[PDB]
Amino acid sequence: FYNLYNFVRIGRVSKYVCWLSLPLVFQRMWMKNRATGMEYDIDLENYAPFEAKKNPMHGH
Amino acid sequence: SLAKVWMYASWIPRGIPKAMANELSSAAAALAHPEAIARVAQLESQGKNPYRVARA
Amino acid sequence: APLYPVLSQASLYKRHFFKNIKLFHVVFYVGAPCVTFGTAAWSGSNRNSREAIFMVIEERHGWDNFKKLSSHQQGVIMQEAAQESLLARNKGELHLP
Amino acid sequence: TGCVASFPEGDVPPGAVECLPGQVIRTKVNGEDVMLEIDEVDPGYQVCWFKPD
Amino acid sequence: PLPNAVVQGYTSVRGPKRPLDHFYGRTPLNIDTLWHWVKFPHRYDNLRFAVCFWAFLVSAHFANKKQR
Ligand SMILES: CCCCCCCCCCCCO[C@@H]1O[C@H](CO)[C@@H](O[C@H]2O[C@H](CO)[C@@H](O)[C@H](O)[C@H]2O)[C@H](O)[C@H]1O
Ligand SMILES: COCCOCCOCCOc1ccc(C(C)(C)CC(C)(C)C)cc1
Ligand SMILES: COCCOCCOCCOc1ccc(C(C)(C)CC(C)(C)C)cc1
Ligand SMILES: COCCOCCOCCOc1ccc(C(C)(C)CC(C)(C)C)cc1
Repeated sequence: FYNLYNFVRIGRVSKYVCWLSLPLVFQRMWMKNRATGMEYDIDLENYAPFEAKKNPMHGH
Repeated sequence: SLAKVWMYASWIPRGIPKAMANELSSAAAALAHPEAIARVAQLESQGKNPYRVARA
Repeated sequence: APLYPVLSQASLYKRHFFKNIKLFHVVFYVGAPCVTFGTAAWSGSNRNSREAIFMVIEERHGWDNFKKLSSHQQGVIMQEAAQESLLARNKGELHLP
Repeated sequence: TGCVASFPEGDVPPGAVECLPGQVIRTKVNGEDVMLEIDEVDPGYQVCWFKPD
Repeated sequence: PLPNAVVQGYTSVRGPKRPLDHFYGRTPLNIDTLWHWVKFPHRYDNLRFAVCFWAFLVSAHFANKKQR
C-alpha cells in the first residue's frame, strides 16, 4: 500500500477527484439497510411487483 | 493447544479491519510530511499521546 | 494520655473533604446538571412533548392501534405529531392558553 | 535548521527525520540555494536530520 | 438598604473564625482538588477507537440480521 499511495502523492488531478465517487459507496451501504426492512403496502406489491416474473404487462 | 484454537477462531474476526488499518498507516507514512511523523515519534517517546496533542 | 477515642489523621483528612464544602460548590455544581437535564431544558421538553404527541395520536390514530404498529412507524407518527403540536396551527402558532 | 548526522544502523532516535537514498533536501550552502539528493549511503550507517529539539 | 451589621457580618463584635486545616505532608482533599487523583482518560484512547469500531460493526450486523 505504501508504494501505491506514494504514487498517489505524485499525481495531480486523480488524487483529488477519484475519491469523489466514494461517498456513493456509503450511500449504497445506508440505502440497502433502509430497504432490508422497509414496510410496504401488500396491495401495491401484489398489483405492481418490481421485476417479478410472469407479469403480462411486461410481456411475459 | 488452546492458543492455536483461539488463533484459528479469531483469525477471521481480527483480519477484517487489518486491510484498512494497514492502508491508513501506509498512506500516512507516504502522504504525511516526515517532520510530522518525526514529531509523532518524539511525543510518543515523551510518553504523550500525539493525537490528543494535535487536537488540543 | 487522651481518654477519648482519638481519631486518626487520615479519618480527619477524609472528613475534611465532606465538611469543607462551600455554598457555591453545591449550588452551581448541582444546578448545571439540573438546569440542563431538568424541567426547563431536556426532561421538560421531552416529557411535555410526549403529552402532546400522545394526545394527537389517540385523537387521530388511537393508542391501541399505535401500540400494534412497529417501532419505526410509531416513531414516524410521533414525529408527525410533535411537528403538529410545535406548529400549533390552531393557536396561531403560539404556545399560550 | 539543526544538523545532519551519520550514525550506525539500528534504532532511529525519536524525532530525527531519516534521510534515505533518494531523499531530496532543499538547503542553502554557502549562499547557494541547492537541492541535495542522497545517493549510496554507506552500509552499517544511516543519516538523519536532527532538529535542535 | 441594609444595615452595616448585615454587611460586615456582626452587630457589635467581630468573632474570630477558626482557620482551615491543612494536613501537612499531603495534598489537600476538596471537591475542587480531585484532578490530582482523577485526570481525563488518557490510557485507553486507541483501545477506545478500536472498541467503538467493533461495537458499531457488531451492532450493525446483528441489527441487520434481525431486521431481515
Ligand atoms: C437594592 C434595592 C433595595 C433592596 C435592598 C436589599 C437587597 C437584599 C438582597 C441582597 C442580599 C445580599 O445578601 C448578602 O448575603 C450574604 C451571605 O453571603 C451576607 O454575608 C454576611 O454573612 C456572612 C456569613 O453568612 C458573613 O461571613 C459575611 O461577612 C457577611 O457579609 C451579606 O451581608 C448580605 O449582603
Ligand atoms: C471526580 O472524582 C471522583 C473520584 O474521586 C476519587 C478521589 O479519591 C481520592 C482519595 O483521596 C485519598 C488519597 C489517599 C488516601 C490515603 C489513606 C491512601 C493516604 C495516606 C496513605 C497518605 C494516609 C486517602 C484518601
Ligand atoms: C445581582 O446579583 C446576582 C448574583 O446572584 C447570584 C446568586 O447566587 C446564588 C448563591 O450564590 C452564592 C454562593 C456562595 C456565596 C458565599 C461564597 C458567600 C457562600 C459562603 C457564605 C458559604 C462562603 C454567596 C452566594
Ligand atoms: C463511584 O465513585 C466512586 C467514589 O469513590 C471513590 C473511591 O476513592 C478511593 C480511592 O482510593 C485511593 C487511595 C489512595 C490512592 C493513592 C494515594 C495511592 C493515589 C496517588 C499515589 C496517585 C496519590 C489512590 C486511590
